[PDB]
Amino acid sequence: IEVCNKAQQQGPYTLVDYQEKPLNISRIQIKVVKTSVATKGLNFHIGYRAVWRSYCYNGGSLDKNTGCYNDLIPKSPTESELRTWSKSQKCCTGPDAVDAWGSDARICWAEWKMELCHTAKELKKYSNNNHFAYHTCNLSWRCGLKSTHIEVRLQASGGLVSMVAVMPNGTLIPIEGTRPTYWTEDSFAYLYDPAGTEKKTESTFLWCFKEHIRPTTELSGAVYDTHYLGGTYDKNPQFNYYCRDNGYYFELPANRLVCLPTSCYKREGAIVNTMHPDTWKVSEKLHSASQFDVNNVVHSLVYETEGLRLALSQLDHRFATLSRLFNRLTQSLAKIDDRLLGTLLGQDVSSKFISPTKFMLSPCLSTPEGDSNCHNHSIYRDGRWVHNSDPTQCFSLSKSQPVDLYSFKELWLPQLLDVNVEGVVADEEGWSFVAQSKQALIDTMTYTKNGGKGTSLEDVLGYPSGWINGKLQGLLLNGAISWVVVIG
Amino acid sequence: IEVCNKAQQQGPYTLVDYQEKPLNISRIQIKVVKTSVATKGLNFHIGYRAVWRSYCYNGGSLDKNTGCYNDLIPKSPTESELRTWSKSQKCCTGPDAVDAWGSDARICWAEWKMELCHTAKELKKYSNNNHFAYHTCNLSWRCGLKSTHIEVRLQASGGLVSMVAVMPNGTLIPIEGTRPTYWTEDSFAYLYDPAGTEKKTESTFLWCFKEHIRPTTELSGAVYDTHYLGGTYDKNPQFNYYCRDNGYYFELPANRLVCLPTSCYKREGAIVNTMHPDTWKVSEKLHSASQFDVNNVVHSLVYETEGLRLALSQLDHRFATLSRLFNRLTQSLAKIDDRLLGTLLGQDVSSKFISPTKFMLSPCLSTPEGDSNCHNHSIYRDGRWVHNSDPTQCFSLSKSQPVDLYSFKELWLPQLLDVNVEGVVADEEGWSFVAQSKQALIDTMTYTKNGGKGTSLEDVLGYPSGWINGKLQGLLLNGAISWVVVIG
Amino acid sequence: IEVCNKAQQQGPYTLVDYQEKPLNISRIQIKVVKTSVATKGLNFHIGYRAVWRSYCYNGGSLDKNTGCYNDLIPKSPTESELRTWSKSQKCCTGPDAVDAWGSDARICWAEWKMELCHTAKELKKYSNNNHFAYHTCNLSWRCGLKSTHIEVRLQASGGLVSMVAVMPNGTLIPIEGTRPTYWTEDSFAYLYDPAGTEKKTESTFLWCFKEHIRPTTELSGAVYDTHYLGGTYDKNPQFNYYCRDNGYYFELPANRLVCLPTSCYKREGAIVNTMHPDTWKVSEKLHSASQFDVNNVVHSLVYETEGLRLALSQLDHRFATLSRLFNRLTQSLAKIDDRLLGTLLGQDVSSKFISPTKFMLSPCLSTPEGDSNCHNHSIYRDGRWVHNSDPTQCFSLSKSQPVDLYSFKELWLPQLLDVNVEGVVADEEGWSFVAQSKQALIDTMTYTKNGGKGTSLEDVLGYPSGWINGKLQGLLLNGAISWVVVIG
Repeated sequence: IEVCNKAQQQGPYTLVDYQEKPLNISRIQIKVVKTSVATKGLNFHIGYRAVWRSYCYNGGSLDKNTGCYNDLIPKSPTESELRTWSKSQKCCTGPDAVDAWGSDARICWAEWKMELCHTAKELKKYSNNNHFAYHTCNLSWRCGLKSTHIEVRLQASGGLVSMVAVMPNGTLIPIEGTRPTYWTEDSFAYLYDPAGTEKKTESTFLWCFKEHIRPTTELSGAVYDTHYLGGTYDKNPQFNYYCRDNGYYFELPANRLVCLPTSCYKREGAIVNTMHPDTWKVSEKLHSASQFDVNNVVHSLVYETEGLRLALSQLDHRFATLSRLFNRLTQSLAKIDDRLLGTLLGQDVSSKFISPTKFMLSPCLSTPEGDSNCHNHSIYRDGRWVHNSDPTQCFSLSKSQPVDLYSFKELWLPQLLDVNVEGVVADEEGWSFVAQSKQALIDTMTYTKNGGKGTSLEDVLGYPSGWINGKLQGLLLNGAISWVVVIG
Repeated sequence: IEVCNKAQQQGPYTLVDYQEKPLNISRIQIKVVKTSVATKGLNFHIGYRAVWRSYCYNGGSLDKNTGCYNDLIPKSPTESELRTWSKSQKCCTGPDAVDAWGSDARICWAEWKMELCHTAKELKKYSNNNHFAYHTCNLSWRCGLKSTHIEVRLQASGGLVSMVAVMPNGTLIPIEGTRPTYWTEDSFAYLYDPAGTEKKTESTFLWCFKEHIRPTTELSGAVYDTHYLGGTYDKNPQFNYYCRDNGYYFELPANRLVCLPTSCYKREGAIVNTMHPDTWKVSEKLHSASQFDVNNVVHSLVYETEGLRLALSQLDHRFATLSRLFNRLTQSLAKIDDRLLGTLLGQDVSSKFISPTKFMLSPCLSTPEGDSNCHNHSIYRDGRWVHNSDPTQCFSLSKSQPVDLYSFKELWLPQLLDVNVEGVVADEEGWSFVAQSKQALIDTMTYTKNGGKGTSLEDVLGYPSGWINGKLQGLLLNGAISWVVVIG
Repeated sequence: IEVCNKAQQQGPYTLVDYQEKPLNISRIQIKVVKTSVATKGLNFHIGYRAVWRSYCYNGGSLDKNTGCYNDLIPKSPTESELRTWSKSQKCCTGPDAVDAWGSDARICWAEWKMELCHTAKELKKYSNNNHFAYHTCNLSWRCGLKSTHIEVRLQASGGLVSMVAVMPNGTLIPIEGTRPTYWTEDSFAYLYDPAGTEKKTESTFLWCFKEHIRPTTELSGAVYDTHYLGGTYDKNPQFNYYCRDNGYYFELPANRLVCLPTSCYKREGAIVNTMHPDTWKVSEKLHSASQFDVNNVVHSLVYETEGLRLALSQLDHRFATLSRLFNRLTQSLAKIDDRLLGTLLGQDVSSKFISPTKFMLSPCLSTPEGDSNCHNHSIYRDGRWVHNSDPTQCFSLSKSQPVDLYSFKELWLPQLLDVNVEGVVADEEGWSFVAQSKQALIDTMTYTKNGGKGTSLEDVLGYPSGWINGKLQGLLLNGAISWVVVIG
């Protein structure tokens, strides 16, 4: 048994996120100039708008013809009058007046354009028609639909390489480039304005490492060196530098803008080494004559070797602490997921834990792929393949993209949806259906009861005494009464 | 709330399998000759068969004695006439004729042997008895039971060390050695034939590394070197080579067949180093006099050190990307599995997440082991220990084997089973019972209803109006009628 | 389909725990003197007790006044008479006699102290009152409440730094320091006695590594060396040693007691290097003049480099075997947990696997925090936020502590609870509610039936024929009978 219930409940705990502890093996630093939109990059680059139209002409009930257009039609232009919106930076609403008619009906039927900016202007959804044989235009010029009230979905703020300038773009679905951020906009037009967007332009050094470029030959089926076969050395060598920044390990070139997300560095070039003035003279002109003194070079190397050794040691220890917790993670999650030990072993089998240390393998084997999820007998839903009752829900299974779980650049877009906001204890779920309906199931077992004997042949059909059969017996008995009506 | 439903559904994604990116730290290559059964190794080594017998003698109803043997008896010989089956390579079916009698009854009762091969011969399951007081032999010589229509279970094709020759064996349950593969066979005999089985015998170089063998002393409680205490050097040293191949890291010996699965190399020996002609002269006769020139040796080493440093850097970065995703994997799977943080911490406790960052520890402690799953009060099934209703299902819990999750050599064998093949949306499961019966539970809650008030004292016993009690009231009332039969 | 059922069930398997395989890169050993309470440290340091009192004076029914104190009051002193309990080492129970009265009532009302030790003395829970207008003292001096019958919860046995001496403390909730172990005690007092507690005091060498301490400057925004800018060397350098022991990687100081759990070493100092007598002369006075001979130093380094290279190789291979099994672990657990790929990618989205290789992302976005789990509309329970029926169960969500999943020092304390002991197949659970009630749900679907047609308008209200309505029809019909009582 041992259902450990709650009396002496402890203090709450939190699993702290991983903090990077880079090894101290770097010896060379460069001079770079970081830039960052990110924080001081709140949202602005172009715009958004929205348009309502409501022109109508109430024909009436005799002249039934009223073919009018009270509709939610977002006429969406682009950066034409944005440099004038930049002088007001708000919602320029056109004619909010309604109920035009006849010749001067160019209020709710005219050009859907923007002239007068208001702070928090909105719509009234004009629909009132009261002019028989005349026109009732109902354009309130809808205003106000922004963001998701917290950031904006479909992208985050980043920079892109543009030879020299850093683009505030990022280019996925909806905007210039295509890039939505903190709070103005959803679509194309004008409502998108400075709220803190700048470029920090710092100056850091970016601890790094170097790599020599030695030409190679491909004689026979091997890879020699094209400097060791002939015995000649290399004049004017070239190196390649790899730098490390926050959670990032990239390759700094001579003069470019290597921007993976949101630092988008560019190099200046100072190169500050800290090994030894005589090991920085050997590893720049590698196999030359030079003037190096051995007595120092064979010293520094010793030093360096020790450091490398120590580095390995730390890694080993860390690797151990990662090789144990994983082994304990496949012994407590292999009891829930059946095909967990039938994925780590390559083959396809199903496990079954009979003992808390002993499991047993049953070979639930494999199936082909390339189908369309509608064929003779099987479909998926959650993980595998057992009975339902045929709603015919094909998906057609189009072609997919790679995601590369380790190196990730993927975000963006809404689907539908509402929020998960605050409180009132009626709102209880977990991860899936099984905690979506945990109260309902408990209610079912408790109230309905497993039903060992209670449901007494009630599951037969839909005619228990049809109610009024008993009622008609009742009426006929009531006549038996009356007593054959007191003896006729 | 926020149940994110589906309107703007994205493109399908796929998690790509891991691609190896070995570090460029190797400097020595050897000359090997790979061999591979694997692909061009389809199935063949010996055989399979199956036998039906049906000799009968219909005594009749008066002479009840009919003790005959229409049975599925697979008489299974071994490699006697296989070299003749290799001249036809098909199912040699014996006498398909039936209904023998009397003296010449040696058709369906005689030696169950194989003579005439047919392409797709099968059985008829002869059972017809029509000869009263005579014999009705019913041997169709059953033919046709092969594989699982996709590969063959119980093994895959590999090679084994046989001094010189590579065995196509692999030796687990059923065959020569014991090794079933692509498609002929299940059991012992003859039906198993060449379908593409060859040995490729390629020639690769297998990037590798070396290790020196220095003798050690055990003075006091330490481990010295038996070359540094006395100050003497080593003449004619010996090295040990470790090579790396596809997902494999093994130790190449002088002249052997080191075959871990399915490449089973063997060495020729060329040794092609790419460090320097003067560092390959120092690391072959280590502490000798030699003729090395310092000016070059202290250069190359510098080079080498840089490379090693760079290697560490890459590893560190990769390790970071593995130390974060794991930390995020124990914060979203610790809400489903209760005893997940009570396994990673050594002790036994149960977690409870009250906040999406805060969890709370309850100490569901430990139990002993060595039981037989039937004792006073607890059993297991899935993970732990709470109420059922006693079917008495002991397992007796025999002794187990180690699997060593990291280094795996384990496969093989069927249990029962059917296939999971194509379509029709009625077939919906996941991983366990909880998606085995997801439609049934939803149907239960919807149709049956939680039952707050509906089940009105119906769960009492099995006698609602016994139906005909109302019916008998009805009959007696019908007599009240007749009207006491119109006033007698 | 393919529900792989069980006919040919294999041998049971066990996932073996991780065994450490440290790399052979160490070259320096120290001389330490380990100590260990741990095994030969069974429990003892001070004590435990418990006290019952039962003095009463039965007034009766007329003189209702009986204000007496039969109570479970554990009067808990501390180490006063423990040095006398160390001469008997058992439960010293006071006066077990009861039923005192009048002036000589100092038996069950007097000082609750300990005088006479008995082997397995217990309580009788005296409550019998029989003396009207006299006193009935009922003190049995309760004895016997120890441990949890297996170890003692709230701590394990460890040592703490006390300048020189090793404390058997560990200091969490209940005892000297505060530290409970194998079996005597729960609370403060006397019952806690030697059962095998000693200190082994071994002598090991603890393979280790060194680190040089080079001063650094902070000119501009870089980190130079304060020995390379001026070109001067360092006299009398100082090193820092990092040692590795069982699953532990710590830093050994000059003369201290660095005790992380339960070895609590302290250093003696011998330093036994195995590199070369001339590389141990270069790396002690680093940039000095010395007397080193180059011809040997440039040899040993080569050797060392090879070793380091080989070490990296092994790590790489191991890292590969950890980078694959993880990738296969997020492709079979992402089908159960919805927000598993919406945690590894940083952003918040919900996955949906339509194909066994293809998944689809729906953006279930984020919520704020800092709440008290009772606000307008949402609460948690297991993982997320959907409907319940309002029990008002606020938690108030106090502040939490960090746990640092990798480096763990955290244990201790009970809550409630019972044991999970032996057998009888009625006891079946898994990890949560979903296997807490797996038999009940199956019983529900089977017995109650999904209810397509059976529940025939029975879910209306609580009045089916109110039973006796049919009964009263019956009585009135019985009068119709009697036959209007045989024609009046």
